[PDB]
Amino acid sequence: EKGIYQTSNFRVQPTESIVRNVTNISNCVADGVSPTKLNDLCFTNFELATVCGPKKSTNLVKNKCVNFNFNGLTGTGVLTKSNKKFLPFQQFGRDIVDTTDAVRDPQTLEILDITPCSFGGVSVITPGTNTSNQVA
Amino acid sequence: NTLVKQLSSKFGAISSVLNDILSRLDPPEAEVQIDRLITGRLQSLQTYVT
Amino acid sequence: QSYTNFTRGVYYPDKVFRSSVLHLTQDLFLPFFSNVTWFAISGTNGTKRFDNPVLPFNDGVYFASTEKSNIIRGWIFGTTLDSKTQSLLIVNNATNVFIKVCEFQFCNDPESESGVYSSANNCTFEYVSQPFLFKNLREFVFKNIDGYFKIYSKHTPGRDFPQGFSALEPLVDLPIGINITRFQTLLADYYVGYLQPRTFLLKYNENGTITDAVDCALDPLSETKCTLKSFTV
Ligand SMILES: *[C@@H]1O[C@H](CO)[C@@H](O)[C@H](O)[C@H]1NC(C)=O
Ligand SMILES: *[C@@H]1O[C@H](CO)[C@@H](O)[C@H](O)[C@H]1NC(C)=O
Ligand SMILES: *[C@@H]1O[C@H](CO)[C@@H](O)[C@H](O)[C@H]1NC(C)=O
Repeated sequence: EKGIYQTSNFRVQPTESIVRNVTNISNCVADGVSPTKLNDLCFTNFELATVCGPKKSTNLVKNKCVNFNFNGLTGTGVLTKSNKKFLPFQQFGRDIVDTTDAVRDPQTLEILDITPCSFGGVSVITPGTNTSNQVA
Repeated sequence: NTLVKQLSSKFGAISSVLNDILSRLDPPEAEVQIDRLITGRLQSLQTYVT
Repeated sequence: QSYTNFTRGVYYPDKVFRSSVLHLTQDLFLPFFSNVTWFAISGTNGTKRFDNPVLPFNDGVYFASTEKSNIIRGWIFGTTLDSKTQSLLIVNNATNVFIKVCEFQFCNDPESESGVYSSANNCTFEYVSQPFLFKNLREFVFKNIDGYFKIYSKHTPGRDFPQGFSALEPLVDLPIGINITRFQTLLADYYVGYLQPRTFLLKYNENGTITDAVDCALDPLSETKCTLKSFTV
């Protein structure tokens, strides 16, 4: 029938991943968890900082929806240069509802703001199928 | 604000983050922890809508 | 000597940046208006210039050093503190801070240029960091968790203690699985209090510096402020 209907949701997909330099228990590459592969996890001390399993570092991608992993903190979002002033101790930023909105880059220590990649409702405007099959 | 804060709740789960559950547990166990979180979030949405 | 009017000892509970928020957190903190022993007690003004007493280490301890001349040199954290077990020896050098986990009976404890040497046997960890160094207050919090010894501090450049609020920053996080129940302060004055589990409302400004705090259990108004997550009711 003629009208506007909400049918789904649009999301922007990430196009690439970011993985962020010790190749050597502390300050070593490792090699609670029921899978047999523990090499993709970073273990604080195992008790889920250091002793993180092997991974290959990548370049830092900005202004695009990307999948990031910064010393075990993972997520999907858009990384931009931050205007926030972190203390040298602080590694992550949080919002008023306790979600992550900033990280420091493990290498070069750049402060990056994380904006989620855009999403929203899908609404279809239909003249009615008894009139036309063209929709907006 | 309440609705978004409830996403951080564990509801008795090992972790409130689905990616941590999938990364730490073999699927037959991950499904149990995920289902627990599904129940918690779905109840939160039903409460919000009501 | 009881010095109980104190309302200092707040520290950053984690390595997380927050901007213009009030964060309600349950952690180990020095209660506001707790009894902070004022060290008449110190050995150099005690009997024959010696015997600074050994204090308990209950869950964690707040310590502050008021000596602008840097006479105070360090701490030993342990249990028996008699070489039977390892103890954590933290000594402030003129150019660095040197942390050892050796077992020994004596160090400074039996005028100028007092010896600082000990048996220093069987260390498994050692750390070296930056030195601590007109009046300034040097505040420290020594907190234990299973597997770690965390030291928080703030060196604030003061005769009168009721100065403005300043939160302590983490100084070092030592992954030392050491059982600590007693500790001794090595002098060659002191404000020492003990931490308790408490909920605090911490005010973070736009730059992420904690500027104020409410101890929820101190009084009814602090409880209302915590309930509403506001410093204004
Ligand atoms: C290795 O990591 C350190 C972390 O501070 C960074 O400063 C350094 O530049 C990194 N090495 C390279 C080659 O980028
Ligand atoms: C620490 O030492 C005390 C000594 O009295 C002992 O009672 C306690 O059980 C010890 N704790 C651990 C975890 O070793
Ligand atoms: C943050 O600190 C800098 C230090 O120079 C200061 O200039 C700036 O105004 C501060 N911002 C706020 C919001 O306090």
